[PDB]
Amino acid sequence: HHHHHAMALTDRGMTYDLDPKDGSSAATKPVLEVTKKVFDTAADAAGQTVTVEFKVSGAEGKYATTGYHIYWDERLEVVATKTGAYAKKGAALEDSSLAKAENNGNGVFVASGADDDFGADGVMWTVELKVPADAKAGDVYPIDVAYQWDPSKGDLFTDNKDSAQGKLMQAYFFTQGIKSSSNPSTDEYLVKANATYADGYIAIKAGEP
Amino acid sequence: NTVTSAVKTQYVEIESVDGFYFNTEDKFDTAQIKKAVLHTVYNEGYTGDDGVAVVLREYESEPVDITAELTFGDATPANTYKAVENKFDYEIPVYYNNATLKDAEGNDATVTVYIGLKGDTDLNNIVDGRDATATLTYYAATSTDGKDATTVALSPSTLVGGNPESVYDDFSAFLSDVKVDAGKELTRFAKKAERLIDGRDASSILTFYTKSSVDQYKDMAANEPNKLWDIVTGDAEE
Ligand SMILES: [Ca+2]
Ligand SMILES: [Ca+2]
Ligand SMILES: [Ca+2]
Ligand SMILES: [Cl-]
Ligand SMILES: [Cl-]
Ligand SMILES: [Cl-]
Repeated sequence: HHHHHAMALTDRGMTYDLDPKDGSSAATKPVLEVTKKVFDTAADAAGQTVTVEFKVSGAEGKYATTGYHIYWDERLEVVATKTGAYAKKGAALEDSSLAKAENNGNGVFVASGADDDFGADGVMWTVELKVPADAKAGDVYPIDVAYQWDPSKGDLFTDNKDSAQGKLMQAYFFTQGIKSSSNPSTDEYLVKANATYADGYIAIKAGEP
Repeated sequence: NTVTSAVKTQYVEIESVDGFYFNTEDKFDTAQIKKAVLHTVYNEGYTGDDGVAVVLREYESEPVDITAELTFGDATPANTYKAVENKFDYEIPVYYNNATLKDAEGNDATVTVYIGLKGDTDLNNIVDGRDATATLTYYAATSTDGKDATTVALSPSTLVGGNPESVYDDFSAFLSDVKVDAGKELTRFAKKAERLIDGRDASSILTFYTKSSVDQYKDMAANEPNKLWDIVTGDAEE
């Protein structure tokens, strides 16, 4: 009955509304997993820099063009790469000669392109996030992968030709391959954080007490 | 009784070529007009006592070359552009002494232009990562032994339909060539084969897309894409 919001994160993800919207029949069904790091105590977690991976599976050699949004709990501090970027490409994008991370506040937009379907399974991107000094037992800092769209452009996960199968794969990616308000996480930590639209997190076990 | 001549009708014949434009441009190029000849038809006759007109003779005066006098009036790429699925061509009426002209068949004389969004390689009225990939893919293909601009199509658009010779592929190349080393000396009239569409064009298009997708540049991309292009190609800073 009551409405609940995350502590330091908003749900920017939008409803996937491109035809086809239902990716259940896609020949390729990509899933993106985001790190779920759990510390035992506040002392263990305070001031720690955590490597957060965004890892795709089910799509080896089946994609070429990607673009999606990542956001994180505002209390976390991103540790930029030597170039100032908030994210760094991983082995999954090794054969994609276009890859770009674009900073976006408590988040980053990450995109890739390839001259054929050279997208691979594995880590697409990593982001280093630092846990605040005043972290406390029970804290959860959610990390969200989100689909966004507007009349000018939208997020992408398709093949080199952007074929019918590419568009099916894309619908699947955004509607079933990531979590969102339409496909919520049931992860206890995300439920606690009131951020079931999010995908991963850095969490600290609750005390006893 | 009392013979006079009078202009009966006037028409123009125009030789013109296509012109490609970005939606942000404020001027069409009269260079599209190669030659324009004005024809004037006269009737010579009189009116009878019964008030009925009699034509004795029909003829034209010496045709006049008016090529250099033609303008496009107030029309510009920016005020003409409308995003329509699979439709990029427009007919722009010419003006002579501040008035339109009829062609030989009684229709307003017009010149064909194509107008699109810089970066929109696949001609879908959107600039995104798919355009960057298409541009990269073309570069990779044409850098392959045995392949060049004449054997490879750049645009995935159905308007091109894999046809390397399509005018729409020339237009796609115009839109995709966001990094032009030669600058303005390479005119809008260059054919796809006369351009360098490479990995630099592709990465610039990708960065435009990524920047358009974050809070800082969203409105810039939508409202004044030209300032964002300058940023992503290094022709401006910040
Ligand atoms: Ca999400
Ligand atoms: Ca496009
Ligand atoms: Ca170029
Ligand atoms: Cl298809
Ligand atoms: Cl699911
Ligand atoms: Cl110049």
